[PDB]
Amino acid sequence: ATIIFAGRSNVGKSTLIYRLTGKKVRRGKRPGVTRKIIEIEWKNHKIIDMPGFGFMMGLPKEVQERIKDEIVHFIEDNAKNIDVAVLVVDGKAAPEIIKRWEKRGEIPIDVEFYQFLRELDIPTIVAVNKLDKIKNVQEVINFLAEKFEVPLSEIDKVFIPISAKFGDNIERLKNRIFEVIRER
Ligand SMILES: Nc1nc2c(ncn2[C@@H]2O[C@H](COP(=O)(O)OP(=O)(O)O)[C@@H](O)[C@H]2O)c(=O)[nH]1
Repeated sequence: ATIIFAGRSNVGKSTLIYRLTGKKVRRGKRPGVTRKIIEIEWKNHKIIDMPGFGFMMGLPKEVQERIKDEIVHFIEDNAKNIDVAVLVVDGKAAPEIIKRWEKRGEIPIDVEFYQFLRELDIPTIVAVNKLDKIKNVQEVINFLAEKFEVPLSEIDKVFIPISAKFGDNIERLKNRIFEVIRER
């Protein structure tokens, strides 16, 4: 199966991919891949990893938009060959970023992207990372579910809190990914 990973920069996506696969990606061995899509062999499956969305110092905002366009085009073009998507979010930061963006009338990246995947009928699991920094995870997940337009009945199927840093619930996230792939 093919699994795409996506998320804003610094949410812990490359760390999560390493916890899941034992393969270090985006650590510099390969320079010039910072703004590119990479493929990872995960036993007999394939992970296609999108460059992180959003701001990164040194990354001009025009290049930021270009990257986002490239990710959109790849996922639109390969949608029929994508079995499941994992959107990695930073559980501590995401709700507060969503609130400040809505205040100024902009659509938060996380919300925009999860809703985009839904328009494409791609089953999506949200890895709510950095659980070790989150004092009320249920509250965070309930907030994100309302902003992402996720039905109450589907919250526990969609939102999986983990700590890629310490390993918390990584096996549960792996089980979910494979369960979604099979159920598909
Ligand atoms: N506290 C905490 N920090 C994390 C976790 N996962 C990743 N990080 C930290 O978040 C930063 C970015 O992680 P990285 O995997 O390089 O992010 P990416 O840009 O989304 O690939 C780092 O300093 C990681 O140590 C986590 O679960 N908990």
